[PDB]
Amino acid sequence: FRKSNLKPFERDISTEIYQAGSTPCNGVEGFNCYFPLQSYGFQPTNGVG
Amino acid sequence: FRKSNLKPFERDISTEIYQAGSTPCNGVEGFNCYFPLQSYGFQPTNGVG
Amino acid sequence: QLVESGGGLVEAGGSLRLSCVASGLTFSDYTMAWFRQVPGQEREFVSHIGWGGSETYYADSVKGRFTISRDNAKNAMYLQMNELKPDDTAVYYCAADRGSSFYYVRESEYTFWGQGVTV
Amino acid sequence: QLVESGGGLVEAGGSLRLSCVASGLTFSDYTMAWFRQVPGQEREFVSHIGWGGSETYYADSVKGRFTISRDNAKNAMYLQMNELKPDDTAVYYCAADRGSSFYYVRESEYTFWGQGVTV
Amino acid sequence: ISNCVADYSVLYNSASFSTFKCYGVSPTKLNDLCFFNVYADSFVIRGDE
Repeated sequence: FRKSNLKPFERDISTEIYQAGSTPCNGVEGFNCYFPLQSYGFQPTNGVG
Repeated sequence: FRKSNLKPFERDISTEIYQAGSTPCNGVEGFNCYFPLQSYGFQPTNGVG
Repeated sequence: QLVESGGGLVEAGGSLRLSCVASGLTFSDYTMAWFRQVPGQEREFVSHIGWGGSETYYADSVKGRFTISRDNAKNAMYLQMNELKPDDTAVYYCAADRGSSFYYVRESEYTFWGQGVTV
Repeated sequence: QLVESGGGLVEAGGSLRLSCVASGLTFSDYTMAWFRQVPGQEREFVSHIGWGGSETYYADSVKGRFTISRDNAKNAMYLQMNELKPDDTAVYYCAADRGSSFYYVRESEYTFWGQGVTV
Repeated sequence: ISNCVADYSVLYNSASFSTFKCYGVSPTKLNDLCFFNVYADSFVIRGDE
């Protein structure tokens, strides 16, 4: 989740809580408020892709 | 993964191996060949969203 | 996305007119609302208008005072006040959505939100 | 995406001209290739051309025979044959990509692929 | 990467790369033209992306 597309060669390590709707979150991580840092499901039994 | 956007009120249960590149897969599930049926990471410790 | 106009200091009993203009929405298959902001407290709901204006609701503390209307010829709707009590001086927010909801009082049921009117 | 022309029965020693036209690509910052299809066997590589045509390579079994060229004035490139052995009669596939690859012989390194020429 | 000899032979003999794609420059004519700095951006993603 991010407000705007990243400018080339720009790194964004900020972990602020994303506000998808119209209610500001203020760091609560609840309904319509998400944590952008999604993990990866890396296991040896995955497919090639 | 799907070739074309789904027409409204259409269900596609086909589990054919997706060909993302130019090499036809013929059901091998390897490099540049993916299984479209991705699972969901549903655990009680997830966030609200 | 939702540019709105109107607002200002009032004579505490006169009338005022507020507007909210949609610049990137068809406005013919969308449903809007009016919500109120007060510092130090949560967001409040005031008014709501459906497609065209044939099914409109109002808050229990505002019923009978303010009138809502919409017009597709300019992609905007008009909210007119008639009392302007010295207790309703707050921040005005314009919302919109594709459809109308049964939980139309909930703020989460308005994906689109506009700018703010003068406090 | 990649519409190609040319092909047909040949006199087994004459010359032929093949073309591949890009209809939805800028063609000025893309790199193409030519690949060969034979029934009952894998896909083969034949020719490759870089941006403009100043860095072109050819297969070890085809080197010195066929000539490749490109021209941006029409979003197409030209492949011309000079031998047409009775062993190279196969299916022709036109590829393209944004860049050029070191593993340019690999078929997986060509995201875009065209239609087919007559067998 | 700066102040050193930019040998690319290691990236040539290594045949275990799943992808070596070049933009604007030839995949082989890199040694001829040279610049001030070389930047290496290393990260891990999934094959699908």
